[PDB]
Amino acid sequence: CHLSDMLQQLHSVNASKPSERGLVRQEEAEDPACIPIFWVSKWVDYSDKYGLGYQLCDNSVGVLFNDSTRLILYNDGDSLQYIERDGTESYLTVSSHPNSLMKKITLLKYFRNYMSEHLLKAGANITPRRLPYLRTWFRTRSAIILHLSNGSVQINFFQDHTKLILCPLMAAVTYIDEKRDFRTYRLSLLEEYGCCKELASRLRYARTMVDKLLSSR
Amino acid sequence: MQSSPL
Repeated sequence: CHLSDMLQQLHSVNASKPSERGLVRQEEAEDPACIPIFWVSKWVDYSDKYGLGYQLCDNSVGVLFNDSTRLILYNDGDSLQYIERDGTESYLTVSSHPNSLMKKITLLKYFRNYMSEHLLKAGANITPRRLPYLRTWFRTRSAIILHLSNGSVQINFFQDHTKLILCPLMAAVTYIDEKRDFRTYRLSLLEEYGCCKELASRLRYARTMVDKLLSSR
Repeated sequence: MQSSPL
């Protein structure tokens, strides 16, 4: 998961109370070497009938079907990775029109086309630094929480469109504000230099959400 | 629900 590590990193950053300082030097916590490679740019929750479909920033698409299987289309528009209930992975292609999986491939195309003609690409202004899939997700009233197979946890806030991309490997957070401006901070440096109340409260909620992910296991 | 629209 890498989730336990993220919890500890978030516990530590929140413990330092970064917004409760005389002087706050948020800019000094910025680290461009820690910019994420992957994040979810688009998603669609039709899980009550079809499943959850998503797009990653590299333009690859994925669908979590209700039978707990997953299908991903790579950004070459043809290569597929199909993950079964038991975690068995297999390679197929759209162009081969595979007997077994046409119905699921067609559903993915529906998702793909919907996201393409309806939805904004999140973090389109970010240049990034094995392809991950969506391992776990849930929605609250305030946000959607997206746990990727590379350890990343993404949190999209509904009301103001602000977003957090948390990486436990870099021990880093990327924050996208309401004006689509993005920064990448090393968490240990946020402990040292501090941050605004806006980022601080979102990191507090993030910890609750990681606690939730870990407790739902 | 879906992500933010065009």
